[PDB]
Amino acid sequence: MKKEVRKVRIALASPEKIRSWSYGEVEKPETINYRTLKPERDGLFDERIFGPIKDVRRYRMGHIELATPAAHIWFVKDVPSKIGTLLDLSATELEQVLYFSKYIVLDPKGAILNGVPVEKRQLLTDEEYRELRYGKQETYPLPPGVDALVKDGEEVVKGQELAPGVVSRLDGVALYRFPRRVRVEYRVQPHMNVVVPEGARVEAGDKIVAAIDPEEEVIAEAEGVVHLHEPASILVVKARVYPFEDDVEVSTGDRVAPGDVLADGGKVKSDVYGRVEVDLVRNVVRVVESYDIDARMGAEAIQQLLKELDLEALEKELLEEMKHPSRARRAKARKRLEVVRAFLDSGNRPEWMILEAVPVLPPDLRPSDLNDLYRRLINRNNRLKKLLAQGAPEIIIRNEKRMLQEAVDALLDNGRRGAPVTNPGSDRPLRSLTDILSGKQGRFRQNLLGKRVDYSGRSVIVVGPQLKLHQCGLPKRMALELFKPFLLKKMEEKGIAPNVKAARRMLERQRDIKDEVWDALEEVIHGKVVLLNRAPTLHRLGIQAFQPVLVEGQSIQLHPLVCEAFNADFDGDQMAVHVPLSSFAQAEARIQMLSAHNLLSPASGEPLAKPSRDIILGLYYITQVRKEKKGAGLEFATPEEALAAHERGEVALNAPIKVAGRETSVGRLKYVFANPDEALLAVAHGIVDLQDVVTVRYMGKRLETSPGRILFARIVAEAVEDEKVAWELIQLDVPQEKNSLKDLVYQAFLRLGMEKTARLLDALKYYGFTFSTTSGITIGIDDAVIPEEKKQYLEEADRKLLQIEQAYEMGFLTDRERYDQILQLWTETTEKVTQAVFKNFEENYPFNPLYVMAQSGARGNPQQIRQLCGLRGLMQKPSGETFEVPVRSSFREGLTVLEYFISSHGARKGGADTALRTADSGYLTRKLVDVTHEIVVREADCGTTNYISVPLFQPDEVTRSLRLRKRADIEAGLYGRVLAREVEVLGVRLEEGRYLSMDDVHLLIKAAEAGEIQEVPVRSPLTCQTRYGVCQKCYGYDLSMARPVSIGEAVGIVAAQSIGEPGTQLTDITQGLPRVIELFEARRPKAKAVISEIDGVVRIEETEEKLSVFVESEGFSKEYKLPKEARLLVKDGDYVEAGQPLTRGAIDPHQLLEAKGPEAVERYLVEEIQKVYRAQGVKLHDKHIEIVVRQMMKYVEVTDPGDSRLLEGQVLEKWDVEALNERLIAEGKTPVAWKPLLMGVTKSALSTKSWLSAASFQNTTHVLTEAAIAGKKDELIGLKENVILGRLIPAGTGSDFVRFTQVVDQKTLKAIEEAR
DNA sequence: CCGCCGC
RNA sequence: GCGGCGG
Ligand SMILES: [Mg+2]
Ligand SMILES: [Zn+2]
Repeated sequence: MKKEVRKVRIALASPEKIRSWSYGEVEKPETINYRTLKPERDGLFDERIFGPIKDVRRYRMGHIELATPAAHIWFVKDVPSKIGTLLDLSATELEQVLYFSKYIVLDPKGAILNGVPVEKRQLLTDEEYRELRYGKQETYPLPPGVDALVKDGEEVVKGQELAPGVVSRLDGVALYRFPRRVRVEYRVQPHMNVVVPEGARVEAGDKIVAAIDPEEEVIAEAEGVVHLHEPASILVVKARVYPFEDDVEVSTGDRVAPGDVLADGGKVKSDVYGRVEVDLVRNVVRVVESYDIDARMGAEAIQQLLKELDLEALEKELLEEMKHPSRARRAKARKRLEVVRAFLDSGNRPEWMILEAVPVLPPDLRPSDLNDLYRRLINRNNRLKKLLAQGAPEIIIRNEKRMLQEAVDALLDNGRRGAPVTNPGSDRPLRSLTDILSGKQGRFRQNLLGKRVDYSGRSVIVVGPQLKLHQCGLPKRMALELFKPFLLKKMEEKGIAPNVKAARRMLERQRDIKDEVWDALEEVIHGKVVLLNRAPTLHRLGIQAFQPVLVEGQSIQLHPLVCEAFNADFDGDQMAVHVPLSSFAQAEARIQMLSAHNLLSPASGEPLAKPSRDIILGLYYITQVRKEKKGAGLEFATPEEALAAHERGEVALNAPIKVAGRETSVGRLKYVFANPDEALLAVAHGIVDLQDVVTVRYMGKRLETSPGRILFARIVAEAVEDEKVAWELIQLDVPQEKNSLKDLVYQAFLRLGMEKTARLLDALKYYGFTFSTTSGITIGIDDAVIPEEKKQYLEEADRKLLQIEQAYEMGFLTDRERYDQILQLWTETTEKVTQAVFKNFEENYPFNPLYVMAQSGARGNPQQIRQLCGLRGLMQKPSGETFEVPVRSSFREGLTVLEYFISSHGARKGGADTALRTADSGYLTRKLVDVTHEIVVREADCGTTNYISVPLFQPDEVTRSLRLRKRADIEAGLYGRVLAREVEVLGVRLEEGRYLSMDDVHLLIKAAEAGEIQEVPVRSPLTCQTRYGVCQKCYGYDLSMARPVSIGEAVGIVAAQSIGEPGTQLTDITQGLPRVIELFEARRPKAKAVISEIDGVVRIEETEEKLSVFVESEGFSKEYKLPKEARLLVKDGDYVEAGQPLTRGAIDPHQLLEAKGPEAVERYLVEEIQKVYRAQGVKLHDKHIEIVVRQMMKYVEVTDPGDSRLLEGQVLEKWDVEALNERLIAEGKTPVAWKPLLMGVTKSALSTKSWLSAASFQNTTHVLTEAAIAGKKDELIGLKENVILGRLIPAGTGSDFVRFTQVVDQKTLKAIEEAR
């Protein structure tokens, strides 16, 4: 029935749906009422609209029905106005003009021009809209007793002086009201009225003007004409004049258009649209330029526009505009077409971009900030409803819509336009909905950045020698609290307590609880495990799971071998501990997370459970053999009187129990041990020391090895029961060094299994330690022995220094030469003394404490040893130039005053370096994670076989000469890989797909030595077909384990980690972290080296303030300008492939991508990256640098369209889907030509397809804005995005591959058949 | 990087 | 957010 949430979708909200999720409508602004905490009704906190205040309430919504529309600030103020782009109004300036309603908008038709044709959609000032839209008859009053220079309705021109002090502003028709005077070529009082029109012809019998007094009223005479001159005032009308001779039309006030009849039948017709004024004072019909029109205001004006905009229409319109016009206008349309598409495409239409119904967030979600703003809206939205039914005066209506539109923006996003402040008290912007979603600590960034855990604890860690990697020492007292609930129950299970509350009080104040509470706890923890965490959590091993074994005190006992995993020593470091609550959590915790199960490092296939100093120390001292004094003749190799004599000479004081006597030193002649045990007992009785050379009969051979060695054999053969397989993997021919053991571990892992190895580790751990204590090794000032030759070599070098001095005091050597030669003097002299001290220990004190420590993988480093016994000699000055004088002393002897001071400089520079390099906070582990945090393993052997050939030989360093890449590096590229195609090499058939093990990579190397293979066909992430993910055959052998990678493993992570941790130690040409940042980030490095874009041969032109390297061949040469200060190493003559270093130093990815191609950029990056870690000791598998780098080119540009336009940057694979189904399923081969794009790691992240993820880093506004328009459906895949859901991650156990697995019992299975 | 201690 | 220490 109910279904797992697999897809999430963001779409626009229909006002109908707003009512849909809605429960009641908040109708009033009453926050809190004192009388009863009980909510005051129908404001915000009412319970019907949201729900019951007592014991699903904070899950319902209410809506406020806005009077006149307002809009979403999110869709209007985002950089690219989603509405401004779509509608085509000024994208950023025009909107604001009418969004609040101050300015006007236009509709169906205007035929008249203010000066230009009618504006289909534009807006004009109210004065001008009123002037011609509704017409504009404009008056011009006149001073009393003043005559005019224009008649009744005489045509007037704009700017003319109607009188001395008055002038007109418009052309059209100038109306005159009254004749205070009239001229008559052959004065009218208030009650007088002119019967005669404009300059009308007159006759004698014709009354002109009349009034009340029939007596003395204007009476015509002999041919008079009319010229009226004294108008009280003149009102000008924006109208045309149409004189008529006979009749007229409908009436004065009606509307007319061009053509419509005015008078005299169909003779005098109108020419413009306008109102009618049938004036008979001039016997003419003026049609004022005033026809109706329509237009609305503010959020309302766009609401209309949006509703009519027929996407389809503009879609087609843009289609034409797009591919036909020059790049200047086509580009604008293109960006405009996507939006249009998005809407139509997804369906959910754009008209909703307007707010008419503001959805109210639930009452329990917000217990204050947002409420103050909600009240504002409510108020104005309400004050407005009232201001509409009471009386609607315009100026107020608008002024109100404004404020309203402002408020609606507040609750959504404050600041975009001014900032709202709670009245006097704090000039602080009230946190609006947007502010609550973005920012460093917002809500989208909340689900990811982290938080504190229940069932946690932390304490100081202490070493627990006896403890096995399996377990961990945890303080009972801590466990008590940690496992409190689990304990309570078990308490009732056992009579200790009657109920839970009782068990609790029982632990509330009581001091011990003795054995019984303890018996219970220790019982509850039985097989459960907890996790442990170390300070900076760098790699997956930063947290391991252990079985807790309760202990006394405060500290937490940790296993020694895991001390390497978590960078953790015992000088006070503290670790945190957690508890897996779910039986599922517990499972994974102890299965795939326990310590003993994660032996190998995800970084390199090398072990991480490597025995450390102490263990090694012990193990070595016990396997070493001794050599003494050869008093004489060592020939028993043949004489029998040599067995007897040399054996009695031994009984004497002449021949030692360990003499250089080829076949056998008397030491072997004397003691011959049958059974293996036989040997050790003799030891235990004092006959033989462990380190003595004796003879011993083993399974099938008479072996000449010491007790110690043999004992070691047993220990291992005991750790793992298969005794034969034991000696098959150990070498008792040399003392056990950190490496001989390293390799033993690794071998054991591959050979006997995981857990069995764990057993051996503990084994070694135990013995190593014991033997360590009894061996009797300690340091004493005399233990640091100074070589007798030191006094020699220093003297030899000293005199030698005088020669160099006398040589300059003569003038032979330059000031510089002097210096360089002296350094050389010491640089060699010091190295001389180095091997000397060691030579003295090797020959005279084989068992020197200081020495033995160093040799054995235990502790100490050759370079250090030298600072004790030999001498630390060259310490550099402040800047960098090393000192001229060396530090002649050793630490054994008193390091002198100055020598110390001088040495100081270096120690300080090193400290500074460790600072800024440490605090970088695994910055790279951060960015790496950002671009690989979505990579996971879900598959079925991806079918696409496009492989990467791993090179077995390295080019030039000394010059052109093919070499065999170092053992290390070759491993790095081939270990745990899967062969793309089969390859017969030295007699063996290495099938296809086979995952080449270490041995198999040794083979290939040994073969390259002979000369049978130069490259290697192998599967890799760099060429995986699975869009989002990588499959089994492509990733490879590496796992925490050694067998092939299990599908469902968070490789993205794992790779990011393995690359980040190391970054902590990477502090002309420039490198280190910066080279790593420069490399992951496609950039133009300091020392750029001009790559050759054309592949031909080379030729130069010497000197001349500039040199020039020219790649020329068929007909053209790509000119390369190499500054007079550049270092070029390709010479006048031979060939140069595309993207080959023409200059010396670093290279620029972009260029190299263009010239050579992608398969080269990738391989460049990978290797150029490794280059730094390699030189820093770090050994990480190429796999990981690959996974990352691949993502750096998962996007490509478009040059030949089919669906979307060609200026886009979209996911590479998403195009392999389009092209595949455009040629395959649906015909019409519209090839989608693209261009591979090398985006930077950071930008790859930035623009990562899923919106959820974007909402996290960049800007939450833009991200959601765009994802809004195109109803985006976030296909839930990737750790980040799915983290927010709070759902099980798509990786790990969440792996779609196994998240669904069923367990049954043959009893219930046949039982389902019983149901059938 | 995480943990604490204090205006 | 400022200062001090620890890994
Ligand atoms: Mg430490
Ligand atoms: Zn693949």
